[PDB]
Amino acid sequence: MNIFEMLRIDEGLRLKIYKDTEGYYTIGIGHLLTKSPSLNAAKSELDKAIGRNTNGVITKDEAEKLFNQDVDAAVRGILRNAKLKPVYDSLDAVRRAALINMVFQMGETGVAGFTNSLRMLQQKRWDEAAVNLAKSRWYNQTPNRAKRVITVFRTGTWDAYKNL
Ligand SMILES: [Cl-]
Ligand SMILES: [Cl-]
Repeated sequence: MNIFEMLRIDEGLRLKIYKDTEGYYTIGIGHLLTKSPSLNAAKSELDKAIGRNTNGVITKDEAEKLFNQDVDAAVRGILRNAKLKPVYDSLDAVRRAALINMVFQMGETGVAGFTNSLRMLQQKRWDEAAVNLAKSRWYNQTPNRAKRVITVFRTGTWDAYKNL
């Protein structure tokens, strides 16, 4: 298992514009297009992202390309963030994947906000960080996905994703 396979499981793959869990226009593998309520604005951001007149539909190759860009950006956002970088550097390879997943979902800003949890992860207090991560809107709104990510932080293994 790896970060790409992990996120492909959590986000799924859709080739036509759809609405995410928050009701925002998205496409591909969890690629947020716009927070705006307008489908046109969404089609416009899609075309600009792909570089062609899409008609709200993309191919698999195009979806994967946005995905690759998005994972790359997630990583870079972590390494440039004063609060995230040190956590990420302190973690083992499996747990780093869990942090990337959170950033991909909620953005760097969002994750950097989990101050207490971050400190606990940095300290390697797994069970305690897991309980603290669960006390969040994130966990209450997307519980199955949050449980998966939290279990990875708790155990350092990919067991939570094996079966899916
Ligand atoms: Cl883009
Ligand atoms: Cl969920």
